[PDB]
Amino acid sequence: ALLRGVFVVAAKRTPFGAYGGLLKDFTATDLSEFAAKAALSAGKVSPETVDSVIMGNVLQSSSDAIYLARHVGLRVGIPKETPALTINRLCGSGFQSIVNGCQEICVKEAEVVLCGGTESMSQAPYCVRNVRFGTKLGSDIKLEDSLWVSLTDQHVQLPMAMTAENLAVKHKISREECDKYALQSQQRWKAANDAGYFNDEMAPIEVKTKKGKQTMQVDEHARPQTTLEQLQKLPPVFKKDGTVTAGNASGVADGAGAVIIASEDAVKKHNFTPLARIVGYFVSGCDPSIMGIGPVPAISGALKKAGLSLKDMDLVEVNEAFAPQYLAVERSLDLDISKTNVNGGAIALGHPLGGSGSRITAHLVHELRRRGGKYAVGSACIGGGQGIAVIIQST
Amino acid sequence: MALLRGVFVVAAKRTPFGAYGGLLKDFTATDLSEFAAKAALSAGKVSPETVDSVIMGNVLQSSSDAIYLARHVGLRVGIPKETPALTINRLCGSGFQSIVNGCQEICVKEAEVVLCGGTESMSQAPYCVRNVRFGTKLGSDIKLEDSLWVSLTDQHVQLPMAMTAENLAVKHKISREECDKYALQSQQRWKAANDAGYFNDEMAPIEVKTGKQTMQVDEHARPQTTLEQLQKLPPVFKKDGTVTAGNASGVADGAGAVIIASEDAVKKHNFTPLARIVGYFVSGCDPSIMGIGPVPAISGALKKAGLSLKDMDLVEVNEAFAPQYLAVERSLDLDISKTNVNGGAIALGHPLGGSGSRITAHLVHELRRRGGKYAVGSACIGGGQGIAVIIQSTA
Repeated sequence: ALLRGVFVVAAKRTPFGAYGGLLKDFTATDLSEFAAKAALSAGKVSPETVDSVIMGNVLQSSSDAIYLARHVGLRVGIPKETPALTINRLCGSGFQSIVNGCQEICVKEAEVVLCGGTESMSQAPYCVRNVRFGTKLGSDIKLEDSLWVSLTDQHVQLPMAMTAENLAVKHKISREECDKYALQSQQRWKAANDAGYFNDEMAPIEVKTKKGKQTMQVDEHARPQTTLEQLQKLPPVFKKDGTVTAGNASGVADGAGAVIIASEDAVKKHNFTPLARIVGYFVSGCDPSIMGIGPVPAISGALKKAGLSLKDMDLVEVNEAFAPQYLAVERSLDLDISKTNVNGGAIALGHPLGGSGSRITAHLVHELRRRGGKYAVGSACIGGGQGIAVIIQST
Repeated sequence: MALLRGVFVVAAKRTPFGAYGGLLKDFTATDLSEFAAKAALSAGKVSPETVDSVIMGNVLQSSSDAIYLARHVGLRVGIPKETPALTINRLCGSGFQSIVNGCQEICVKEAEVVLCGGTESMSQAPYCVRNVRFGTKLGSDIKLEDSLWVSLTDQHVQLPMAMTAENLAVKHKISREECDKYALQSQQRWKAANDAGYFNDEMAPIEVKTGKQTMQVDEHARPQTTLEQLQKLPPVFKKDGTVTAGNASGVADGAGAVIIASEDAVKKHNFTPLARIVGYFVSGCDPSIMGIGPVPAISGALKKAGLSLKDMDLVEVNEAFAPQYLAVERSLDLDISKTNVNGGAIALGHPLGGSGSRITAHLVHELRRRGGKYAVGSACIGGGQGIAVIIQSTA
């Protein structure tokens, strides 16, 4: 039960770029700026009204990274007196920014919070470690790929994909079932995109092509000519006879979102248009070896706190990190597929780590309204063994 | 604006601070945070099973496991896997900010007991190779970019941190001589306090290699410093400037851990409280003079707590640069006999994420040693912010 009412007054997200694709030259700061500017504009929220900036970002991937939230705030015209915070709850960061914004409003340290999520995975650097203070002749120094090493949880020494294979084994999910889920995500993404279901949320970006400047407004990672036959032919990537392939895992990607939230007092004072109310949220830890299950206790705990049941949810979103991971969650919670990831997910449009939770939230806000539904919950598993969920109510 | 629930410090520890390339260089920021957290758990007789949330400040990701930091710390020190873990970045203020986030969580009843730390390994800051994933142009000038060095410039205003301090020196008419005398005083105060045992209760000693020895003294300090030696140093960034290597804080390695608890938790678990958190405040300011952050931060925090500067028995203003500190002292008319009484970052260094945790932990213990009632700790924040936290000693 939130101590004060907290309302979403704007929600936008960039198109998601493929790894090395159309957005590769924009930093995570840049992408976040683009989403935030679009949100301010779409909500007719004056920057002057923003009291706090909170950005989710996981992997620092530019020379200006440590300043990310502050630079976004300043670039979009929010006053210099407004403070700025960057947070990291890995894959859940896009949802977490909103959770921190809710807390600030609820203890009356803010009235209006810009809560975003962003990631540029294309920009993840190579790191040279241990050479500041001399080297030993004959040592084995790496140009370490900061992205690749970050996709292994060194506490349990598992790649994220292997934590998904664990769930495939535990929940009896076959390779065939994973590929069918992947196909459905592609189909759903395609249907939704072509129907306009991403129009209200989309923050188009001007990009360079060999054809000159163009407006990017469609997700680049999506593969709308996918067939089950093609997916069946892909080899498992991490495990012999495993379930996880390049076709049924989420892609590495670039992207951002921005959700602006406000107290009731602020909505009235500034004549904002509330689009949803934040009803509840929950963060839980879980076993790092099966981190993909995070959404199970996170959704359950959030529902419990809000006094709601899964049957009350018109929409559920569970971030598609890996098909077998998602399917495990579907089976554990007995989710109704007709109301879950209805417009595709990260298998189709990618998983920019910090950005996915902002996109999911922004999508739920607009899609819940489009359907005339009452409640939705968005969630993500989190590398290292956490989960997060946020429940919204249409206004 | 009182905290919605009482929040009490039940443990506060911090590691010795290591010099750049010094005694702690092989320990990751995760390692240092683990050490401080383990020392705090022990000092407060807090069972790891009682901790509901782990929040760690860390600024510059400097190890291959960095994105998982808070989660790994929590798991390594025995906190249950169900307890969630967040890493936050408000640059130089991060060590104070972790505590502020913990207060918020307790106040909205999402936690009862929070482990709130701050950590940095600046020795491990990598060199980054950028823009080589997707091909290079023959004749491009690829750098092994020093991630630390580039992070010490705010690219929004294109100023090294030291140049923002020169701006304050010009604005407030602070001479080079006055900066060097402030620096000498910090070295003298550090030395007197260390030898008197005033860092004993806070210190979380670490076993290091030399054979094995116990490190329990700050390594950056230069206790034979003289005004003449300082007078000979050249200004580093500005012709005839005030900032030198001798009167700026040093790059360093270190961490701290503060455990906070609700009143209910203190009573339920029979904790003995060391201080109560009375208030805090975060403010933005002009990035070109970011060092002035503590002025609105302290003023705002005092306002919210219903206190005045005269009520403070101790004030801490992180010593990022002597002229930056002196600009704060002048703007608020601080009493030097109650401000940075036991030295600061000029003497013992500024591990970005760790300084705010050390300051807090130092105030908790030093306030009790003096028999005082209130103290406020603060830091300027690169990019143009300030943070302050006020404590009250508790019987």
